[PDB]
Amino acid sequence: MNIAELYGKMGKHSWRIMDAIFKNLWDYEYVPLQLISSHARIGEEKARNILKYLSDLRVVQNRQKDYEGSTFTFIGLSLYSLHRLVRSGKVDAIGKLMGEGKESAVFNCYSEKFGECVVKFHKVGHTKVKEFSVLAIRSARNEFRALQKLQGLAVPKVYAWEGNAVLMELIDAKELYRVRVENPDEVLDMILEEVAKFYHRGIVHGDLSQYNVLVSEEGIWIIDFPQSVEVGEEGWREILERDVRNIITYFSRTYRTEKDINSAIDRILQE
Ligand SMILES: Nc1ncnc2c1ncn2[C@@H]1O[C@H](COP(=O)(O)OP(=O)(O)OP(=O)(O)O)[C@@H](O)[C@H]1O
Ligand SMILES: [Mn+2]
Ligand SMILES: [Mn+2]
Repeated sequence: MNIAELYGKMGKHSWRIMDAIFKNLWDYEYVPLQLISSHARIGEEKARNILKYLSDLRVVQNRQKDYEGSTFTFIGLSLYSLHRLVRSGKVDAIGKLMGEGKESAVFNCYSEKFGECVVKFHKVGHTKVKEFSVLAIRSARNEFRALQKLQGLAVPKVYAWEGNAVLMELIDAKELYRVRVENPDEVLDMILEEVAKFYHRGIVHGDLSQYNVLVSEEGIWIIDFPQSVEVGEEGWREILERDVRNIITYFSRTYRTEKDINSAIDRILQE
């Protein structure tokens, strides 16, 4: 279904059931029916009926293998997170899907307070044994905190975070990947200067690339922070080096810009 239509099918008991799942995600991936029922203050038979219908609408996934338990689907977690944004008065209407990939779905929306914005719903974690709701939620929260810390720099203004959703400014600009520039050396230098300012604020982007820089005749913006780290966190320096190396390499291949990677890293790091 489309997200606005899905929202309109939800009654107050539906939201209560979703609240109950959300508040127990830290303890269980599949929240047991008994806990959903007791938290929602809804009888178990009724609770089960609501969860069946929510599964039919692709909002929850129910499993029975070891016990009767439920969790959100991506659609469901996004819907619930949207509901939190609406209830907090930060969003008035969800609008059209802007784009969706393996990592997120980004929707247009309108806010009386914030104007025409975007809400980005996080699909995946961006995190130990090296071999999903709490991880998508952690991605959203980390992105929100990074954007807060960087306010006043060339990033979107950030407005709210709930669940897997981050509400922020719509940037009218396209990915660098898609835009041929005639002053590539200047554009690269502006990106590197922004990286330096992030670092001064104690933030490393962690996925700097041609897909995460937006450009217009007006300037550049940098987006996409769920994988960001604080300076001091394990591997932060190598992660920063990678950001600098990757963006320089992009410019090297695309424009044959000559920029020394080691010097660029050292300049950033010294002050
Ligand atoms: N504030 C915004 N303004 C305009 N377009 C945006 C904005 N945020 C995201 N987009 C568009 O949506 C696309 C996907 O967003 P983004 O790169 O932030 O996340 P992602 O890589 O899909 O997922 P994740 O959050 O897990 O990294 C962007 O490449 C961009 O084109
Ligand atoms: Mn991205
Ligand atoms: Mn990403």
